[PDB]
Amino acid sequence: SHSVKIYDTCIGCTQCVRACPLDVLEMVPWDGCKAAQIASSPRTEDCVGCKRCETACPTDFLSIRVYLGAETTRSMGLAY
Amino acid sequence: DFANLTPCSENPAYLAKSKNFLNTTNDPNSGKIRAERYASALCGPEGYPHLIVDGRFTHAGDFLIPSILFLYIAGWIGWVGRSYLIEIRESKNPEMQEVVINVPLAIKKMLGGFLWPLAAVGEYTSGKLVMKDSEIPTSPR
Amino acid sequence: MDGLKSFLSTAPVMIMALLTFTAGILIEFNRFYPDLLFH
Amino acid sequence: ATKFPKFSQDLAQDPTTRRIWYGIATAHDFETHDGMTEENLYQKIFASHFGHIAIIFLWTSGTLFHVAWQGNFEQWIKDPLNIRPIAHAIWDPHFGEGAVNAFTQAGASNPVNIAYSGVYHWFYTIGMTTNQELYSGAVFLLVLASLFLFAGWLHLQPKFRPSLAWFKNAESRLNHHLAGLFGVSSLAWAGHLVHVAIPEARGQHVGWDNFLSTPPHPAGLMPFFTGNWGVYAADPDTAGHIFGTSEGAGTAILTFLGGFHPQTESLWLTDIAHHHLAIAVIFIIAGHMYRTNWGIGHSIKEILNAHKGPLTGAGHTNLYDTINNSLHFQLGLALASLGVITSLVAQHMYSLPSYAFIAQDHTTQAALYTHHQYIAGFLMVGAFAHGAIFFVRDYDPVANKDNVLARMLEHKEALISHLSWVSLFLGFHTLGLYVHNDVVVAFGTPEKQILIEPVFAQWIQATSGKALYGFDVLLSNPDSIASTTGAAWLPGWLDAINSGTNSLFLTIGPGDFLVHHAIALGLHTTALILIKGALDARGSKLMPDKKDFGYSFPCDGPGRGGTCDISAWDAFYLAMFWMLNTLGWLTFYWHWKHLGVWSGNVAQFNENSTYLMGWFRDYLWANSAQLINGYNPYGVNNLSVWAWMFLFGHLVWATGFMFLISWRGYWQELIETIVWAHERTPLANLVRWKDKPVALSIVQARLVGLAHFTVGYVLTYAAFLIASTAGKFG
Amino acid sequence: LGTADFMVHHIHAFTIHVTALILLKGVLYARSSRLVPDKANLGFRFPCDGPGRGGTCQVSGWDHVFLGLFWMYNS
Amino acid sequence: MDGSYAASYLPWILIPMVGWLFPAVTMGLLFIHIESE
Amino acid sequence: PYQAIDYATQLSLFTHHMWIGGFLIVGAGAHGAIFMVRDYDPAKNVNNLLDRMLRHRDAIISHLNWVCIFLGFHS
Amino acid sequence: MALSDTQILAALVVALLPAFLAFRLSTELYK
Amino acid sequence: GMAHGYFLIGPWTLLGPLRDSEYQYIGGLIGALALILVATAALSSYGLVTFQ
Amino acid sequence: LSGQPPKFGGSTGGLLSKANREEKYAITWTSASEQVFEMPTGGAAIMNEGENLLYLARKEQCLALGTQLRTKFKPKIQDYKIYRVYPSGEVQYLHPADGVFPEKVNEGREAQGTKTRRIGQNPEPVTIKFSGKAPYEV
Ligand code: CLA
Ligand code: CLA
Ligand code: CLA
Ligand code: CLA
Ligand code: CLA
Ligand SMILES: CC1=C(/C=C/C(C)=C\C=C\C(C)=C\C=C\C=C(C)\C=C\C=C(C)/C=C/C2=C(C)C(=O)CCC2(C)C)C(C)(C)CCC1
Ligand code: SF4
Ligand code: SF4
Ligand code: SF4
Repeated sequence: SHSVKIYDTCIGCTQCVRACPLDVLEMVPWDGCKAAQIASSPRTEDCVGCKRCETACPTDFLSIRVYLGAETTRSMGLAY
Repeated sequence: DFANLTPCSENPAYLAKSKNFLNTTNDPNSGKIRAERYASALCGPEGYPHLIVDGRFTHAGDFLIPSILFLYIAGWIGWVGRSYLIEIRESKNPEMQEVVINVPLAIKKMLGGFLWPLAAVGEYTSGKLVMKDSEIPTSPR
Repeated sequence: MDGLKSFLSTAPVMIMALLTFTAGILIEFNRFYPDLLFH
Repeated sequence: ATKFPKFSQDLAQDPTTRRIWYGIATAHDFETHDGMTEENLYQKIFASHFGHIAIIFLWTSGTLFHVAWQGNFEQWIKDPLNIRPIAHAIWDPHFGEGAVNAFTQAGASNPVNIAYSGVYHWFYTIGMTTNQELYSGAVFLLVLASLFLFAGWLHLQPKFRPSLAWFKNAESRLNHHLAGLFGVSSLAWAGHLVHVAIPEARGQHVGWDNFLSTPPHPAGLMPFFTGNWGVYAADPDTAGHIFGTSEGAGTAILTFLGGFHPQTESLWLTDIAHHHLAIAVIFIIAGHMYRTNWGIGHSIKEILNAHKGPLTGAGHTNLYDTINNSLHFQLGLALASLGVITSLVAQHMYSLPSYAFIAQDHTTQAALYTHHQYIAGFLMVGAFAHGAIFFVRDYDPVANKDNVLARMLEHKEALISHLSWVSLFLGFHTLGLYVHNDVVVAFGTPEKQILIEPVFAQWIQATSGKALYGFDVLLSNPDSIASTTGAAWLPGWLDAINSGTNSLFLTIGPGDFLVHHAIALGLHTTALILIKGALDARGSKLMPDKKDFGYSFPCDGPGRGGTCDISAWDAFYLAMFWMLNTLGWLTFYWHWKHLGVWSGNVAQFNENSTYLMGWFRDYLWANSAQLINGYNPYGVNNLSVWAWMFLFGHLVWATGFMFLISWRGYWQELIETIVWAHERTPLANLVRWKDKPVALSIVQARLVGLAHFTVGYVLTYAAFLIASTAGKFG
Repeated sequence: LGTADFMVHHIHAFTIHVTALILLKGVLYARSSRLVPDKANLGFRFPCDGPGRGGTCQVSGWDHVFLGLFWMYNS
Repeated sequence: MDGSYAASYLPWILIPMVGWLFPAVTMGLLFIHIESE
Repeated sequence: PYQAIDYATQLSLFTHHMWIGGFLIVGAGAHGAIFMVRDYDPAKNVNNLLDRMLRHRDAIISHLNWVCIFLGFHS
Repeated sequence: MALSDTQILAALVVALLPAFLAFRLSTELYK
Repeated sequence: GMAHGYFLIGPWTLLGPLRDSEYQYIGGLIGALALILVATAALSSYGLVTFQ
Repeated sequence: LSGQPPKFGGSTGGLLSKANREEKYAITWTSASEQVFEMPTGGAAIMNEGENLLYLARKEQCLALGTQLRTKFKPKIQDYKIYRVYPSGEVQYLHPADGVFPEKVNEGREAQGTKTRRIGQNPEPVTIKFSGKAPYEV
């Protein structure tokens, strides 16, 4: 299972969740930005690691980070 | 001293081959002019001119005159490309001036590049040639 | 006509203008003064 | 679920075939095993050292055993210039009657392989003359491998497991390796040379049965203990001495003669014995420098902390706490120092051979130079690769604050861009002058070539004594203070440097100038990938958190413009091609220059190496002729295995292009059709895989394609190097 | 036509079939695959879908044309 | 395949043992080891 | 006339028209895949030849994968 | 001159001593 | 096994290295006998792995 | 999980042996009209009027359909439920987890993966060499 970490530089423009193809990410309430929301990763067991969230992140450097960890059936994306 | 080399006027392998030099251009005596010009060089065992680049002024035309002629022109190309790039970055749209050349600004810079060594010395003294290293975008180490 | 001048002032056209002029210098120097290995 | 691999819980529950592949490649990365402590890291490393040492001893024993058993060593020493040395016997049931008759060579009664490692010249020079001595050496090295295999098991036992402070004792290890492993072993080797090798060179059999009875010198050890050391140099071997006999032999055990023995065309064994004894005294003195347990000596931390100036800030502060804590710094220092000296072994054994009649065995000196340069090419790249592993893992910016390591990171943009400058400055011109020389030779005007005499390196040949170039400087000038000092090397050195029948200081021309600049382009650009691999290992502007991802990771995704080959492992991977390309350039230069030197046609190299077509035609096309006719429709010869290996290495090198050009998710989607095909095929779907078939990972086939590239590079050239040299001289 | 003409024609039959294999798989799996099921939204000419699922390097239909050009050169 | 060296019967049996019997045992034992629970 | 004895012309005309034809075949696999990404509408493609080609891609490719391995081993 | 049959066979019996000690080291390093 | 063993001597009988000696059928048998021995070892190692 | 399957002629891209051994994935949505949708396993199928039940091999294939069901139709299907189906009969309901689509912020959702520091404020690997933990873990 990979690790998806969300850092405090989040602006809450929800682009990582919309770029997510595996329903890993969701928006939770937060107080550290103007949009008052931070990305969260409650479902990293379904994380394939394809880093579409990191492409969609507009902040510098990144507010979301995917670290490729142990490979399972779900993370290797196998239909077999 | 180059005892392993010989002058091409006294090199016997050059002398048997300079009489068969091919004409490179439309002049029918191009190879004979090349036979006279290459005779003053230093030739090896098979009569080809071996250039000497160590710094001797006897062989200054081998490397030093090509060095002075290159570094003047290459310093000219580098300076007028640098001076154009500084001039266009103060405009409203500095990006379009590189893909669409401001040609009268380019000719004005290029003709002024004949005094690039006195200009590069002056910009080095003024500090505008070299930027401070703490004022530069830097990698996160 | 003004936009044709901008097309002639594009980076592809002007580098083809410069390299033709540069090759124009070097060919015409090596045609009247060929075979210069040294000075 | 699976117990393989036992050192990684992240890999143990991998359901795919990636578990098997990554279990192999993470096996020796002991730092990242689960539950690994610091002291058990060093203890597993220490026993792995003992296992590796005994594999070296078993490899030398197998070399010694097969020469004694299936070789012609006693037949070879009676005519070393004519008899081909036999490596071992061929036993291949695939051989037809053509290949049996082709490989029944070197006076043997069976198909054999000709030795090109040079061990015959090595064994004959160090006194071995019988197959019984080589057999006794092989059995002893079996016993010596047993004493090191048992010691690794013993030092893994909890009674004899060494503590972490013992592994951190740098002063005790440096004192014992210099005075002992470097010093006593060089003193013992000088002891072997004066007792065994020098008398066996002079026709006197000295063995274990009689070395206590006869002395190496008639004067004994009394001139050693009384300070009259010149007795051991009196009466040397003259120029008419024949190796292995007493005719023309002297009595001196330690001479200082300089150049070469005349018949063997190698160094005098008395010079070799005197060299080893002299460096043994210096190494034993050097192994008394550091403070271990008696107060006197140096503290390495104290030297590094004191060595600081105004231009480097903190200087070498806390480098002792950096090197002694980082195994990758120690490994990268060790691989670089071995990488320098293995190149130095290559550049000195061809120019100063030491083994008898090895300067006439041309295929051996070809194979010896190329092997040591290719090993040194590996050791240099892995030194910088482990320099990058140190920066990813073991580097602390807090403890190394403002020292010489952090200031390399601080100006790393100036380091990489100037290495980028030197590579471009060299490569625009070295390629620029070759392509000029190719075109003007093609256009019928080879006198229009830009040919530069390498005056600066010809001058150094003059300052060592070569008066061929007419420079009167230092040793070429007989009237200088360096020439007139009365050095005893000088009559022997000046004779060897001016004979021209050796490879000591070869005459260099414009072809030699141009290919050293390709070599300089090759060394700088390979370094440029490697320093940039080392200093962008922690991070860069495209990937600041690269140290979080580790050393060897695939990428950072296609976002931020794309991040292919962004890891520091990938700059190891890119520099491997450049190292092979550099080693391709220098070994082509070594082989073609020596092919003209050995054949006498030095004008073949000197007038065709200035342009790349002469490299292509007179070297690659011309010398491959007897290679590719190793087999043909009209039969075979002894170059049939090299012809097959030449085409084998072409196949392995081209197969690596598949893993480097075609990439993963093409093949993963291809396997998914193959997986579907197996699942829906009756009588075959009853057979099911336990590990799911997946494509090789992104890092993996970059390694696998590189391994095919490197194995394909080496087996191609070693076939071409040997068959062109043994087809011409062997 | 002899034995050498038999062998080289089957080489030609082999290398055309691989060039047919790479290009037809690039047409059929242009929209989707078991690896990346939404390649139609990613486009015709995209690099990948990241290092995930083991690595989805060169999954696009452009990259089969990229690999088919080598095999056309080889054929 | 012949041999004038002593113990020429030893490459008669060691070549098909190192060639066949050593990999079929080792890769046999490795296949059980790397695929066991 | 006199083409067949000019061995240069016979070798060059075969080779140039081989290479032109091979390049255009690879472009068929290109614009086949560009159609599938861009212009393939599944609403008007139900149970026709193109929909059914997409419905047995693993049948087509894996047999094409097999015949490439067969031909590569047997040529 | 040449080695004997009993010399080659003795070397193989001696070679069982590194064969057994490498087996002990390999199983110790695996632990 | 009877089906697979029966045709397996065929390739080495007619195309093997012993096909032009007096031991053509012997060398075809030993080729297929040693193939079945690897084949039953491939079965039994599979069954130890797959069903454990 | 009730629902008639969509009218599909069959494909080779669908369920392999993983579906009846490890897990499979079911997507359930309600359609207003009988419409044509592109199957994520290759081919085109027809939505039934009312509830549809489609079993897919991967969670990505269900979400590639759910992305298509939400943006490639003139009435948007924004009620699709995605399940994980096990061979033992137990069904784990996956998407959307709280009944609200995850791009919209919902209360009662707890933050996972948040670290309350920057990505450049991660600790060095030298400080954690033999703890076994990554710089993003501890
Ligand atoms: C006129 C602008 C200019 C100048 C003054 C610089 C200056 C620098 N370059 Mg260069 N460079 C430029 C153009 C320029 N470059 C462009 C266009 C590119 C893309 C090809 C690069 C790519 C580049 C590389 C890859 C490298 C350098 C490096 C360097 C340094 C070494 C000098 C050198 O010859 O490098 C060699 C430069 C080249 C081979 C490229 C030159 C390209 C042309 C010939 C320059 C002029 C083109 C421009 C259109 C002129 C505009 C005219 C104006 C009137 C419109 C120096 C700091 C090196 C470095 O960092 O070392 C410290 C290095 O590694 N540069
Ligand atoms: C005098 C005492 C002594 C000696 C003889 C050594 C010797 C050894 N120790 Mg040790 N050590 C000592 C005490 C000693 N130790 C002390 C007290 C410490 C504790 C602080 C250690 C702690 C220590 C550790 C932690 C380890 C070693 C290791 C080693 C081995 C080095 C690897 C090897 O094969 O070397 C071979 C080296 C040589 C033959 C000489 C150097 C060769 C260089 C590269 C150049 C020679 C060039 C020359 C031309 C070559 C000729 C070749 C010929 C074919 C032509 C070696 C057997 C390592 C090992 O492998 O453990 C088993 C290991 O990691 N030692
Ligand atoms: C023959 C093949 C070859 C060539 C010439 C290049 C060229 C170069 N390599 Mg290398 N490279 C190669 C193979 C090659 N490489 C392969 C097989 C690998 C393994 C993947 C790499 C790996 C690699 C890396 C990893 C690095 C290099 C670097 C570079 C530069 C080295 C400096 C130099 O010599 O520049 C001078 C020479 C050239 C640029 C050669 C080209 C000269 C051309 C012919 C003339 C200019 C043409 C002009 C632009 C107009 C073209 C017109 C045309 C469009 C019609 C340069 C771009 C380094 C780099 O870029 O840093 C500086 C770098 O870091 N290369
Ligand atoms: C590591 C050194 C080494 C190498 C590479 C060779 C290579 C060879 N041996 Mg061997 N041999 C060696 C050691 C070596 N031997 C030792 C020291 C002995 C003396 C006991 C023997 C005894 C021997 C016999 C009697 C025979 C061979 C034969 C041969 C050939 C075929 C292989 C075979 O049947 O092996 C059989 C070998 C053995 C049964 C014993 C060898 C035991 C060694 C020490 C194991 C080495 C393991 C190694 C160091 C670990 C690294 C592995 C790594 C790559 C993963 C081949 C030329 C045959 C031959 O001559 O064919 C014509 C043959 O009949 N060898
Ligand atoms: C000479 C180099 C080479 C070789 C050997 C391969 C091999 C392969 N390519 Mg190819 N390929 C290459 C370069 C090469 N490629 C490069 C340069 C590229 C990058 C653009 C690609 C990209 C690529 C693609 C994109 C495709 C292939 C495919 C394939 C396969 C062709 C079908 C097949 O199985 O044939 C049979 C196998 C061979 C002809 C290989 C030689 C086998 C020998 C004769 C067997 C010898 C017996 C064996 C070694 C005994 C074992 C001994 C034991 C000790 C191990 C095969 C695995 C295609 C594929 O997999 O489709 C099925 C595919 O689609 N290739
Ligand atoms: C009482 C005593 C002293 C007297 C000692 C006397 C009276 C004799 C000493 C003899 C000795 C200590 C001999 C040492 C021999 C060591 C050897 C032989 C080691 C060899 C190691 C290797 C690794 C070689 C491998 C190889 C072999 C096997 C080959 O066959 C060729 C290939 C090669 C690789 C070279 C002294 C005065 C000191 C001081 C006070 C103590
Ligand atoms: S890597 Fe892909 S699946 Fe994982 S969180 Fe990022 S976008 Fe979602
Ligand atoms: S990580 Fe990026 S995409 Fe996700 S909420 Fe923060 S800023 Fe938006
Ligand atoms: S390695 Fe492949 S998947 Fe990863 S970023 Fe590069 S192209 Fe994309």
